[PDB]
Parts: sequence; structure tokens; C-alpha cells
Amino acid sequence: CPRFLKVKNWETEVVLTDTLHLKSTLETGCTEYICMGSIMHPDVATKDQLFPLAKEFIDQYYSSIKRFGSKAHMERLEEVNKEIDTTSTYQLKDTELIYGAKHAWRNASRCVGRIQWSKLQVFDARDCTTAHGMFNYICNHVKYATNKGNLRSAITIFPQRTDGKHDFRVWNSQLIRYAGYKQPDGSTLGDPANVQFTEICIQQGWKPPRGRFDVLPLLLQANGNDPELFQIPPELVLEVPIRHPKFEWFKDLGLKWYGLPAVSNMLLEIGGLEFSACPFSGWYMGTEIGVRDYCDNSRYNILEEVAKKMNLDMRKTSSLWKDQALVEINIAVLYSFQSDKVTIVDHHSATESFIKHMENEYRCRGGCPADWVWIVPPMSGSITPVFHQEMLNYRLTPSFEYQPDPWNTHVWK
Amino acid sequence: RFLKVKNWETEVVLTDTLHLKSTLETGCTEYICMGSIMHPATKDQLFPLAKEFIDQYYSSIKRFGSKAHMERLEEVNKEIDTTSTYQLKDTELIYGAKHAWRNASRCVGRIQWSKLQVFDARDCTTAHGMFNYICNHVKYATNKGNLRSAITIFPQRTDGKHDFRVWNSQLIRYAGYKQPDGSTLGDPANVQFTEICIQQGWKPPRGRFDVLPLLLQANGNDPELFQIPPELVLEVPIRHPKFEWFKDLGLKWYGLPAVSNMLLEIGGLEFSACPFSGWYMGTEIGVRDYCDNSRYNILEEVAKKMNLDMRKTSSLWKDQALVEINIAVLYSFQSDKVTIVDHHSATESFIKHMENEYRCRGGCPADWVWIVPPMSGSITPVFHQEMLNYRLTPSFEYQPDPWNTHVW
Ligand code: HEM
Ligand code: HEM
Ligand SMILES: CNCc1cc(OCc2ccc3ccc(N)nc3c2)ccc1Cl
Ligand SMILES: CNCc1cc(OCc2ccc3ccc(N)nc3c2)ccc1Cl
Ligand SMILES: CNCc1cc(OCc2ccc3ccc(N)nc3c2)ccc1Cl
Ligand SMILES: C[C@H](O)[C@H](O)[C@H]1CNc2nc(N)[nH]c(=O)c2N1
Ligand SMILES: C[C@H](O)[C@H](O)[C@H]1CNc2nc(N)[nH]c(=O)c2N1
Ligand SMILES: [Zn+2]
Repeated sequence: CPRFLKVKNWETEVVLTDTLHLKSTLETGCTEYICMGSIMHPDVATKDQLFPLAKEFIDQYYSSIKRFGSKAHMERLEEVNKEIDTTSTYQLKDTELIYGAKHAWRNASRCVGRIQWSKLQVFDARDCTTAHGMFNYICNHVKYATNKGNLRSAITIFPQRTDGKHDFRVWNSQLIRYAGYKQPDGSTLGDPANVQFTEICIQQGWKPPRGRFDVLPLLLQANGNDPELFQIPPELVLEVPIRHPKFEWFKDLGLKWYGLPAVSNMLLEIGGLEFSACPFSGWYMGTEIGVRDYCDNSRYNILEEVAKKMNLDMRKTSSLWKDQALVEINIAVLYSFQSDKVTIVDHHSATESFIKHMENEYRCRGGCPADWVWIVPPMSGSITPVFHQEMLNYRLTPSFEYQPDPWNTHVWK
Repeated sequence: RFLKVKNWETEVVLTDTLHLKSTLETGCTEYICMGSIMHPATKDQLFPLAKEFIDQYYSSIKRFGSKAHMERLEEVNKEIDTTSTYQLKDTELIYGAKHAWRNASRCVGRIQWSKLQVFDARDCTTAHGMFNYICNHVKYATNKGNLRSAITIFPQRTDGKHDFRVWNSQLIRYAGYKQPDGSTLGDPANVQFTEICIQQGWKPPRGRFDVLPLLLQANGNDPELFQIPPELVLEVPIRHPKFEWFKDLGLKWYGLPAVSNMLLEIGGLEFSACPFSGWYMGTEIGVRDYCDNSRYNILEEVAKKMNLDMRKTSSLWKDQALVEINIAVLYSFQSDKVTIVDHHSATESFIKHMENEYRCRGGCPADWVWIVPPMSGSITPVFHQEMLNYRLTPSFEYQPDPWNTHVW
């Protein structure tokens, strides 16, 4: 690996120099002969595996607080070592936990929202023992993060993995999502993405309202036990009815969405420690709802209905009727959130902020790992500045990682 | 190993074995992906490259290991020994040119790969000869609007001091002019090339869409200027099917996209002048050419005529204007019966092409970053298609601009 790797912006001619890649920890999946940049996804640490992972993290932490090589640094190293030696694991200090969580976000190459990384409220839920306790922590998280529409980024962190048979897990993929129901005739009601999870909830005892926008219950697993169902207090779930500034008929589509995007199925890795339940939330970029949630064929798939209402010629693709409807839908989403004073960011503002963030990171940190395939928005790509920005992708730790869905691995008791 | 790629929308999974054949580098390493970086002989080097290519040729016509196959290898070997290079057969030239297109990871139009008219120009010696070959190419490929894919191949590189080069980046392009007030008239992408033409004696009309002259270099000599006969240059006035004011913008574009600055590599041989052409995907013009900030940059003017609220970004005024411009481009070419493909139709065809290639070839190298259209990405099927990118030869490669190398 070369000491200096350069990236260029082809629109501004700005050249940046990356050295941070030398701190790359894990493999990307690519090789000299193949690139897997468009691949979506390309038993515990032993004592001997855990020692150097912990030291690497503690070193990084003490370097960050300008106490590298200090007596406190060396004493922390020794304490962590003795703890691994005598218990096969260790506990993070609160300061370290907070630092680790912020940096997993700072390191998330797929996240366009990272200019905000240092403003993250960290809830330490490592004292939690039961699903009811998990429910309590999650409600408080939702309430704090929602903040009556003035959304605040936050993460709640449950106890780390021990032997792998006592995992805490949130079975939901996000804390707030809508049910999907497969009909006998093959049609789907609600969100098709969530059919499998919905079916699991029903089997566990959930009585479904069988509507188009039914907020799913929480399915929560503590200490490796069977998961338990809970209903999120509806007053904690902020939603926005979707309407359009010009088209009065748009509201008649009956669309709405929830305000808080809160991903709950990822694993947080800090210093070799694994936090299998670490739900975190920010605020939406409009295209996540307007393009993906609403217009993906495998989701709500509303393009045709909207186009019809718009009286477009839908006979030839070259009329660009889909593209035309897509913009109006995204206009409606942004307008509806802003009107209800619920935090949201459009794709232009978000990508422009990210470019500034990336340049700042290159200058203060020596780089900023970024996944172009994910950073570039799903509409109007080249009229956003990120399209023209060369990026380097690599994996730094602390990190957020994918993990298998818990129903595929759980040992039912 | 066998690698799998999945389409997350259709759930179709394909298995790639073809990547096992690649020997050129991608630019990535195990620790760093460079997927979004734009640009990441001797007798001893030459023969194994030649052999590799002759082998796949003879395999392709199902005569691998035949007497003819063996004879060709010996013929090539002797030829490299006695001349330090070799010459391809016409059949090989055609096979190699089609496969370079077939292997072009970044090209969404590859479903057409085997329909390519190959013009052998290896007997060319002067810039006048190059001009002639290029006029014939343009006339054939244009075909009164019924565009036909073609490539014209000029003599291969020898010592590197006698390169044939087309200095233009495309055969047909519009000039760009720096203005006293610091602004730019015409295409800003071509300001530097335009200046060179002017210095070499071209008399500029100084308009917004002046077709550039050809600047052609033969056998390493200084390049010479030629004017493409205007009757050979097919153009399309851009209008909109609903907005009658759109024509008043005075926009036009040329029908024939003919990239002339790449290098074609076949069997270790290097063809530094190999202009090739197909037909346009609408977004190439309507999104990139017209709406890139560093290009014609017309979003603002259009959004004005649409009387959009351009005060906040979240009104999506840029996105709205962008769609209308691309509607206009497609409508204009179609009305004038000039071949063009929209990004929906094109990406659909590419998905079908991929299926074909996995079935008959064991894979298809594809660069998602380039294949996904610059607008409406996720409502096209390629956005949801996992791709594997790897480099196969014969190939088209980038090369430096000749004005950064040429001694006059
Ligand atoms: C504050 C406002 C934020 C915005 C606007 C934002 C924006 C985004 C967007 C648009 C994506 C792509 C989503 C998709 O297509 O599925 C994404 C991905 C991601 N975000 Fe952020 N985000 C924000 C906050 C956060 C926070 C607080 C965290 C963690 C503490 C985070 C971590 C991640 C990670 C790990 C991914 C990649 C997930 C994956 O690979 O599936 N983001 N972000
Ligand atoms: C026949 C209709 C064709 C269509 C619709 C088409 C479409 C496209 C498009 C839209 C691009 C992206 C260009 C950009 O964004 O700058 C591209 C790239 C490319 N095409 Fe095709 N193409 C066609 C024919 C051809 C032919 C005939 C060749 C060569 C014989 C070819 C070779 C390439 C190569 C090498 C690239 C990548 C250029 C680079 O890496 O900079 N294409 N194609
Ligand atoms: C379901 N699509 C894949 C996937 C995406 C995931 O995250 C998307 C994601 C993650 C964090 C976000 C934070 C803020 C925001 N506005 N969107 C965000 C979107 C997480 C797990 C999986 Cl498996
Ligand atoms: C420049 N030629 C010298 C040279 C010849 C080489 O092989 C020549 C040659 C000739 C005939 C062949 C027939 C079949 C075969 N498999 N290899 C064959 C190889 C290999 C390397 C070099 Cl460097
Ligand atoms: C200028 N953008 C990068 C670049 C693109 C190039 O070619 C784009 C290209 C190549 C072949 C094409 C064939 C058909 C078509 N419609 N577009 C096509 C577009 C060549 C050199 C460079 Cl440096
Ligand atoms: C930085 C990035 O690689 C660069 O802007 C690429 C992105 N994708 C592209 N895709 C196509 N088809 N053409 C391009 O010129 C580019 N530019
Ligand atoms: C196949 C491809 O990797 C997949 O569709 C990716 C493309 N880019 C994406 N980008 C974002 N932000 N989110 C996504 O889900 C995807 N999906
Ligand atoms: Zn890669």
C-alpha cells in the first residue's frame, strides 16, 4: 500500500490526499483482480484474539484525548489486559463507550450524514437484563430522539456478547416500521419489505390490524432468551401525512410515513467487543422515503398511481413518466415534513454537506472512507456534488457491521 | 472460486466463473476499494500476450489446438523474432475489436457488441488518409439517422515515436471559448482543445455550437487540421413536446457519439487511434452534457422558463428541470428519426445482456458506478443489480492527451 492515495473531484478539480487508509483493519472483498464495490454484503473472540484488538482501541482512544503514552494510558492497558486474562473479556469505561459509538458512525463509509457524527447522544443500557427493560430503554430513546419533531441523533447500547448464547437482540430491522401482509391472491398490503418479520410477530401472538400503515410491535431478546413482544406507545410514534404543495389530489393517496429512522439490526464493534443490540437513529434524507420506500417496485410501488393522477402518457418509457412522477413524490415528502416541522434533509443539501465534511476529514484526519455506490442518492445522481467526487472505501474500527437475522440463528428454549 | 451476484429486486442470482480468466489489475486491494476512481512492449512480453489472444480466438471458432491454431502461433512467434512485433489477420482484428467492446465494463450498451462494423485502416500513412477514413466512418455510421455501430482502426504503435492519434476526444464536438469576462461560450470541456485548433490556424466562428475541426496525427508527425464536410454532420434541434418556449433556448446536439481518444489493445498490440461510435443514451446529452456544472450548465435557464421557485434546494427545482430537459432530448431525436435510447430501455437491455453473458460466457464484467444512469438511478433495474468488475483483454484503455506528450 502506497503512503499517499489521491482522490479527485472532476467538477471542481480539487485534489485530496488520503493517508488514513493505512489504518485499514479488515478486508473489503475486493482484490487486485476484482472489485466488489457493488456487492451489498461481501462463536466469540478468544483471549489471544481479543488482546491486540483491545490495545488497538485503547491506544486510539488515548491518542484522541492527547494522553498517548501517559500513566493513565499504560494503567488502562494493564487493567484491560488483566481483565481479559482472568475473565476472557473486558468492560469499556463510559468515556470509551461514547468515543467508540461516535467513531463507528464517523467510520460508516455508507453514511452521507456523517457531518453530524460528533453530535450523538449515547445511552448506556449495559445494565439491562430483561426484554421489558429493553422496552423501557427503547421508549426513552424514541422519545428523546423524536423531540417533538426537532430530531436528535442517538444510540442505545445493550450488553455486549459473552459466549454467543446470551445475545441481546432487537429482532426488528428498525424500531419503527410498517407491517406487510401477503394476501391469498398474491397481492401485498402494507410494506412488502416487512412481510417475513410481520409473519413472525403474528406467530408470537401479535394481533394485526391488517392496514396499510400498521406500526409493528417491538420484538426484543434479552440475554439469549426467547424474544418478547411489546407495543410502542402510539404517542411516541411521530408520523407525517404526505401532501403536495400544488397537487391537491396527492393527499387523497392516503400516504404517510414515520419521522424517526432508527436502525436496530446492526452490530457495533468496539475494541473487539461486540454489541449485538445497539439501535441508533438520526433523521431522514427525503429520497429514502420518496424514492426507495415509495417507488421501489418491491416496496410501496406508487409510481403508476401517481403518474395516472398526473395524467402522464404511460405508454412509452421515453416519455419519462416515471422520472416525472418520482420528482413530484419527493417534492411532496420534503414539503410535508417541513410543513409539520419534522427534521428532514433534501439530497442536494445533504450531499453538499457531506462534501464539506469529507474535505474537513481529509484535512484533520488524513482521510474519509466513503462508499460511492451508497453515498450517491438514488435520484438525480450527477446533479449532486458527490457524483463527481472520487472516493476511497476501506474499513476502520470501531464500526457498524451487518449480522444475520436472529430468527435464523436463535435456539428456541 | 465461483462468485455469486444477486439482483435485490428480482432475487435472481447469477454465478460468475469468467472473472477467473482476468489477468489485468482493477486498482483495488484487499484493504482498499477504488471502484469510484476514474483512472486508477518487448518480444518477451509480447508473445505470451499474443498467444493468450490467438488461443482465445481459436477457441472461439472451436478450432483450439488445431493445425491452423498451431501454425498461427509459430507464424506469430517467428514474426515477433524477426520484426519485434506482429500483424493480426483481418479475422483476428474484427474478433478483437468486438471483444474489446464486449469486455468494456463501463458500457451499458453491450447487448449490441457483436454488431460492429470494423474498418481496417492499418494501411494508412498520412493525416489526409486518416481524414478520408474518418469521413467514410462518419457517413456509414450516421446512415441518415439510422445509426450503425462502427470502429475504424489505424496502424498499431511501433516504437512509440510514430503514433497515430486523433487529437479530438470525439469525432464530432462543439468548441468552447474563454470570454474576457471570465465566462465560457460553448462547451467548457473543449476549451483547451479549441485553443490548440485556433493556434494551429483554425478560424473560429465563436458560436455556442461550432463543430470542431479534426486534428489528426499520423506516424508521430505534427497533427493537421481538417473540416468535416457539413453534410456529414447530422444535428438535432432540441424542442419540447409541451413547452413551446423550449426551442427558443436555441439548443441542439449532434447525432453521432464517436469516441476517438481511447486506446484499443489486442494481443499485446496497441492501437492508439481507433475512433468508434454507436448511438446515444438520452442522459448522456440531457443530464451530463447540458446539466453538469462544468458543461453547458443550463438548469438555471430552464427552471426560470418553467417559473420554478429556485430559492430553496428542497423545492427540487433542479430535479424538475432536469427531467423536462431529458424529455426534450428524447422527443427531439425521435421526431427526427435519429437513433437514441432512453435510460429505462437501455438498462433493461443491459440486464438481459448480463443474463445472456452469464449463460453463454460464465459472466459479464460490469462497473456499477458507470452503468447506473446519472438520473433516476433506483427506478432503473441496474441500480439493484450486483455487479462484479474485472478487466478482460482485448480492451479499450485510457491514454494521455497527445498534447502532453508530443514534441513538435
Ligand atoms: C443525522 C442524520 C443522518 C442522515 C441524514 C443519514 C443518512 C444516511 C443515508 C441516506 C444512508 C443510506 C440509507 C439507505 O439507503 O439504506 C445512511 C446509511 C448509514 N448510516 Fe447514516 N444518517 C444519519 C445518521 C446516522 C447515525 C446517527 C448513524 C449511527 C450512529 C448512522 C449510521 C449509518 C450506517 C452504519 C449506514 C450504512 C447502513 C448499511 O450499510 O446498511 N447514520 N445514512
Ligand atoms: C450502440 C450503442 C451504444 C450505447 C447506447 C452505449 C452506451 C454507453 C454509455 C451511456 C456509456 C457511458 C458514457 C459516459 O458516461 O461518458 C458508455 C461507455 C462506454 N462505451 Fe458504450 N455505447 C454504445 C456503443 C459502444 C461501442 C460501439 C463501443 C466500442 C466499440 C462502446 C464502448 C464503450 C466504452 C469503452 C465505454 C467506457 C468509456 C470510458 O471508460 O471512459 N460503446 N457506453
Ligand atoms: C434494508 N437495507 C439494508 C440495510 C440498511 C440499513 O441501514 C440503512 C440506514 C441506516 C442508518 C440510517 C440513519 C439515518 C437515516 N436517515 N437513514 C439510515 C438508513 C441497515 C441494515 C440493512 Cl440490512
Ligand atoms: C519472441 N518469441 C520468443 C518466445 C517464444 C515462445 O514460444 C513460441 C511458441 C511457438 C509455437 C507454440 C505452439 C504452441 C504453444 N503452446 N506454444 C508455442 C510457443 C515463448 C516465449 C518467447 Cl519470449
Ligand atoms: C469524459 N468522460 C470520461 C471519458 C469517457 C469516454 O467515453 C464515453 C463513451 C464511450 C463510448 C460511447 C459509445 C456510445 C455512446 N452513446 N456513448 C459513449 C460514451 C472516453 C474518454 C473519457 Cl476520459
Ligand atoms: C467520481 C466518479 O467516478 C465519476 O464522477 C464518474 C461517476 N460515474 C460515471 N458514470 C458514467 N456513465 N460516466 C461518468 O463520467 C461517470 N463519472
Ligand atoms: C446492487 C447495489 O449494490 C444495491 O442496489 C445498492 C445500490 N446503492 C444503494 N445505496 C443506498 N444508499 N442504499 C441502498 O440500498 C443501495 N442499494
Ligand atoms: Zn473495489
